Amino acid sequence: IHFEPVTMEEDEEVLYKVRAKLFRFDADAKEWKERGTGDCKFLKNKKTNKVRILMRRDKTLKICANHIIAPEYTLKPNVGSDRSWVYACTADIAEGEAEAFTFAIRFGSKENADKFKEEFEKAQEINKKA
Amino acid sequence: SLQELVQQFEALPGDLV
Amino acid sequence: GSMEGILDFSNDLDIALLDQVVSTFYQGSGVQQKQAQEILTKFQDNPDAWQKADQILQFSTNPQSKFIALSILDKLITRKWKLLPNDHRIGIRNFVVGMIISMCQDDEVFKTQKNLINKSDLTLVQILKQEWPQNWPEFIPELIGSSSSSVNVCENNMIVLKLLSEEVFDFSAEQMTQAKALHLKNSMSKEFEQIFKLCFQVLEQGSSSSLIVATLESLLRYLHWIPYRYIYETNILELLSTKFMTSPDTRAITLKCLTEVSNLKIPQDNDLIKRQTVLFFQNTLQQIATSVMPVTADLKATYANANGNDQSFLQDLAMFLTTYLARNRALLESDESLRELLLNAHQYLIQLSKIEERELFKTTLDYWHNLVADLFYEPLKKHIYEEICSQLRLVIIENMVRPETIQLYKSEREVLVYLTHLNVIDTEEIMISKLARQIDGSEWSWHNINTLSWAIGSISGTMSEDTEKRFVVTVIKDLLGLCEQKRGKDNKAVVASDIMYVVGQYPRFLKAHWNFLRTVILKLFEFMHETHEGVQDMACDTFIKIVQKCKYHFVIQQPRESEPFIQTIIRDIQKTTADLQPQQVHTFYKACGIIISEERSVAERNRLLSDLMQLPNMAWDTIVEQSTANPTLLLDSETVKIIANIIKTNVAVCTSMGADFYPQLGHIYYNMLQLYRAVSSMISAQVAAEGLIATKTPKVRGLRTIKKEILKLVETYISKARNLDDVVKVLVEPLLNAVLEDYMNNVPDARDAEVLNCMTTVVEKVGHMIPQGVILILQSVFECTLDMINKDFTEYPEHRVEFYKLLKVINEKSFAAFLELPPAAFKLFVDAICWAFKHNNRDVEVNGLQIALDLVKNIERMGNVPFANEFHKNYFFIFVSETFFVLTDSDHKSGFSKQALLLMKLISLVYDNKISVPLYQEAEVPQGTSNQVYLSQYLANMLSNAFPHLTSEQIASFLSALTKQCKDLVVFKGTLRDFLVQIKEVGGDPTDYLFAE
Amino acid sequence: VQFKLVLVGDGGTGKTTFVKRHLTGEFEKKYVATLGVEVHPLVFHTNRGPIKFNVWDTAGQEKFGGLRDGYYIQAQCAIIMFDVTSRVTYKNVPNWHRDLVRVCENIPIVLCGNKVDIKDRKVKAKSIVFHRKKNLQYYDISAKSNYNFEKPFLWLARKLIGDPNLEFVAMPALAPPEVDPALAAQYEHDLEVAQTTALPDEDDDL
Ligand SMILES: Nc1nc2c(ncn2[C@@H]2O[C@H](COP(=O)(O)OP(=O)(O)NP(=O)(O)O)[C@@H](O)[C@H]2O)c(=O)[nH]1
Ligand SMILES: [Mg+2]
Repeated sequence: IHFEPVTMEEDEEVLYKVRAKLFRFDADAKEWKERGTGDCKFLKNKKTNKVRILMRRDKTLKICANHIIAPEYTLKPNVGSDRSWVYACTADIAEGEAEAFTFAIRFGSKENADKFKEEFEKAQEINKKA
Repeated sequence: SLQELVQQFEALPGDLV
Repeated sequence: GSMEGILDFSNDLDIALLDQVVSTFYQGSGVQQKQAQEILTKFQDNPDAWQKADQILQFSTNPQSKFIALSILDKLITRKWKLLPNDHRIGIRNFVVGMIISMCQDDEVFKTQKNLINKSDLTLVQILKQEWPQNWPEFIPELIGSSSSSVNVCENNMIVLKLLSEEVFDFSAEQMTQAKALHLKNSMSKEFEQIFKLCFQVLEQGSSSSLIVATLESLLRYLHWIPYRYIYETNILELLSTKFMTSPDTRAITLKCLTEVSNLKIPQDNDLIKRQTVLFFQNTLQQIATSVMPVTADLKATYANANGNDQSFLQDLAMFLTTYLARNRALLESDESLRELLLNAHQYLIQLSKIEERELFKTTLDYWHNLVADLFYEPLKKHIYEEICSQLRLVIIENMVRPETIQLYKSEREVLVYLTHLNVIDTEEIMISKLARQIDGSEWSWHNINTLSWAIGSISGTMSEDTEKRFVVTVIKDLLGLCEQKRGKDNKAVVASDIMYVVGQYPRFLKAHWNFLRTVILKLFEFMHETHEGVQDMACDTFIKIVQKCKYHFVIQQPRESEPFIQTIIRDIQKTTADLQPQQVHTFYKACGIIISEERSVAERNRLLSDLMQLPNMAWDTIVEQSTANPTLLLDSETVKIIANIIKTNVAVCTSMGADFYPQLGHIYYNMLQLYRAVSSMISAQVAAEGLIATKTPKVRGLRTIKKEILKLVETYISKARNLDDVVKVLVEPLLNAVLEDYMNNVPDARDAEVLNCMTTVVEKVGHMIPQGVILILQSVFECTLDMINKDFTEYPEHRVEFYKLLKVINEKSFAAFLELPPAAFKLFVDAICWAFKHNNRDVEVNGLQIALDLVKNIERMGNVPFANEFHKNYFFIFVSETFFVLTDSDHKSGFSKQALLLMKLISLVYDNKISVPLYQEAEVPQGTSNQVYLSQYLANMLSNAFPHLTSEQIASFLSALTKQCKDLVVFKGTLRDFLVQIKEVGGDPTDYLFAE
Repeated sequence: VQFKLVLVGDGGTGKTTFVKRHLTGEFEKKYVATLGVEVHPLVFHTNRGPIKFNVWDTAGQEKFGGLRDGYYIQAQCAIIMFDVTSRVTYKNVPNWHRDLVRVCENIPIVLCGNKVDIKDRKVKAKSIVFHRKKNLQYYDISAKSNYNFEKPFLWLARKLIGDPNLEFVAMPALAPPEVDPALAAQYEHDLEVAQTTALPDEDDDL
């Protein structure tokens, strides 16, 4: 007898993932301002093979960074850190419409920062090949 | 059962396998 | 500038323009809202706005605007009521009373504008505080009379009485003078007989619940102060505990009332009071079992569902049960007919204790502590609660939190220890059962095995040693089996950590079974090579935890061993720690230092120390030779890091060995201070070559770390040293030469605040032995540090705190150092103390006031000598007026008590004739005038200019009382508080300062 | 679908810093006292959809109080803030609560003890009991370390929506654009300053 019983990230691959602290430079006040702390991910779209940075804040999971790892971006060190990278971004859409930012990203150790730059450059080659 | 205990405690794998 | 029309008082107030601004502020958004906000603040703060308040209340259609109008009116009643012509006072009263009457008539308004009506009620209560009953004797009689005419008026009168009771009894302490509070309290006490009749009649006869609830809400306030006879010599308990517990409208407030009833002051030897106390508890639990939920109900699930007000009700039920049972449960323990009631009340608490809600659990846990403690000491009680305590054991065990929360764990442990003593057999059975269900997988999870391990570990020391042995063995065997059962590093890591946590909690067991203790330690060493996240930290933390409690068994030669185990540890130390991070190596060395300190044979202790420090001393000797050869080698990040880790290792071992560390300190001391100078030069050179930004670079930050760890090492030893002669003769001279000038001659951004901290410790322990050294410390750090911190309250926060800690200890231990200061520098010392008064930073404020106090004491101890006489002439009235300034400015309320104490000391000096010279200039007042007369004259002028709205009579009475009371700190503080109230208004009563007779 | 939230408490307790942290992720170290009130929309993404809080960040210093309890009219939830390093700020919690519930007689309220990141805690856990009889939710929080910084809004969200299982979820992450010399020299300039300005809090773990 039959008895009847009672994020827009799905199409992507995770190349790299590291916990970091993201800063944005406020040129008016000439000071850095935190933008978020959490997992920074390199996500490769399976339909386009191009990679982006997606970073979310812990707990609230709100996006504090979303932009392509452009081949033209360049990671420069910060004067007061051996575990951070500074670079300008021309179109980040974490706060709505695209906008330009001077970002700084800090990690737990120099090696994680060096590894980040390693992956950051691998990802650039991928966005180059397409 | 004291010697049993140290015996079994020694078998606790330091490499977790 | 369009909405800014209302700010122009030349023209009549355009109500319509007001309602636009108000609407734009509350319902608008963005810039228009922000601009409306500024306009409303400016309009509200106009000292004439109250005059245009009568217009708004009559002709405005916007309830928000009328609310704002009453706020403007409230500011006026509170602060300038007595300054007005008597005409306005009567007028304001009239159209507030009338406005409330009219709103209560329109049932449409009475229900739609509860906010506006409550605000008007509160405004009426402010008038009462000014005018009642001396200028309004008929208020209460006319209130009771008007109540009978309209249900809406009667209900609102209950709101007025509620607010009045709150303003007089609950929130008067700091808002009125003592005399005015007592006046209003007595006034309400007189006329409460008739207030209560009205309240009791409504509760017995009334039908509309809105009026019932409002009457019960006022009753809640009355119970805070009314005599107990109004509750026990009437039928009101019967109504609360039966009638009003049935309807959910009145249930919440009734339950809160009965909670306060359980706190009333009652005879305690009358047997009919005890019956009535039993009776209303019996009725309340009955209504709950029949109208709300039975004692079997799952309150955990009810609370989680969060339907309606269930959560607040279960919270209030927990408060009611715990409050009543903490005070009255004895009334239920002897009568056999009250046993079911006693255990049902506690069974409700059991069910309440299962709710997932941290703060609610803490409330019930506090009661359980109250209970099990009483069952531990009180004869013939524990058998009553056998089944309750059995359930409680499982509840505590299943909700055990992580020990590292810290406060909640200690509370849980305390209750569970008591419960273990009460029935150790039942506790053992529960824990083994819980563990069996972890093994069979029916309750297995990382969270559940951790919770159980914490619970098992929390009861160590409660069982007999023989029972504990058998229990511990069973637990470890089972846990070991659970680990073998599981697969994967993650699972095996959780169980391994829990195994090690438990063993660390049973040192009595470890101390009696060396073979086992050895196996544990050696197994921890194996875990120190495992890289899985958390393992190494767990291994090191368990190592030092076991050592702290079993150290004696590592220093002795255990039977069947060739050497004390400490020697074995030091041998393989390189291999043991090879895979650990630096911070973990330091913990390991610190643990060894704990053991070595147990060796009291000096020659052997020093040898163990030498062997332990072998690796860091060899690394040290090497880089000391390399450093001196090529100073640029210190620019190598790796060399700087090696150096810092060597010093940190010495700090770690010194932290646990204290005085015993001296021989190792002597091995490195002189080369360490040379290193300090060398890195100091490099820091200075980098700042010269790259600017202040260099202080942010990793290079320089690494160099300053070396300096800071050297200072920390020296501070650590001196703070614990036993031979102070050696500290003085060997350590201090080189230390001061190495650090003081470097600090003085670096730019502010390169000065290490740790230098001040290190110096504070030197002065603390050997200050009395190096007076010339203390002088050298002040010269090198006083003026240059003061100039860093006397421009604002923000910059250099670390230097700020250490600066005043250092001055404090010098003022205590070597006051002579300040007597040698030139007069210009001693003036800066005084300026610095007063500067500390003005900080809101508690660290600075508290020390500034203590320095001032100790400084006055130091001067007083000197007697009638020139320096003391000159000090009072120069700085007495500076300290009096600076203390008065922060006392009265409303921005330093956190320091009232210490400000009051300092002020009382200053005043007491004059009225004890401790100041031998006149504090005045002989041309300022006639000769022979006492300092008493002059002090009172100076203060009167000071307060008259600082608070010109006070009458001379107020000032004169305040000072006469403050002076007479300078030997009674509690009364003295009351008079200051009364003064702080009076300066906030106009026309304060000068007789208030006679409150203390 | 927006709720008015009033945020009250003594001056210096961290109300504005707490809100700023939620609005931009920034941690402001300066104490710039709020004047009257500052309204800030704040949106969270939940499994029940987005919820908007209109946060009325009010002033705690009396001389900057503005409309005082006039800011509370028609509020639907509230947060009372104090500073666990300042006993006086906890002493004043009953005063803030009094003035709040006289206007808002039945709203969910969270009591927050801020600044638990500081070692020298002055208001001990066991002293904090005021919330029990007043049926407030209590949380230890730190705007500096983000300890429990989301709990006040999650709890209020659940109370306002009537769903105890409501959860914060990850907002959707749209694909970013794959994007001039006319602006080059202006970025290389702004980037030169950014490199030579040290990142704050370099001793922090992360
Ligand atoms: N250590 C620490 N400091 C904090 C924390 N939160 C805020 N602060 C600091 O406390 C000070 C006051 O911050 P603020 O937000 O302006 O307080 P406020 O309650 O808004 N003051 P007001 O009522 O006058 O507007 C600031 O310096 C801030 O950096 C915290 O969580 N931890
Ligand atoms: Mg603010």
